[PDB]
Amino acid sequence: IRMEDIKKAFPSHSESSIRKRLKLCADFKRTGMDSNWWVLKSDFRLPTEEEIRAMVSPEQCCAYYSMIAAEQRLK
DNA sequence: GTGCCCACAGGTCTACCCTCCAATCGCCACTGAACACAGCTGGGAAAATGCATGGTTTAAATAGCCCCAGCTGGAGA
Repeated sequence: IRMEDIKKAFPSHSESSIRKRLKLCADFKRTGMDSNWWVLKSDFRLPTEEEIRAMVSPEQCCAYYSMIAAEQRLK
């Protein structure tokens, strides 16, 4: 993957925060091939679709959106 | 060898838990009040005792009256 795809999706995320999830599972290849890409580690098993669905629920996303909208209105 | 990133450590702030203090309620102990029972006093009722005007016998000074009772004369056998 590329880092600025994630920086386009989450632009409020700073340094450490946005790349602490790239710290694990990914490694910054910059030499020869795959240069300036974050390749997936060969020992890392990418989680299946049901595990990724079990990570975050849509209702948690709605609760987070309610929190940040109320944060804006109060601010 | 200078900008810039990630990781680890430290500090601060928030949350939860435990401890202490205060307040309230309940129970027990003591005090006060009320009710009930007993005793003493006072009043009323009943019973018992102390009554009073009649009588009484003792004459006698009288006198009318009245039953009876002798009793003696008269009559009959």
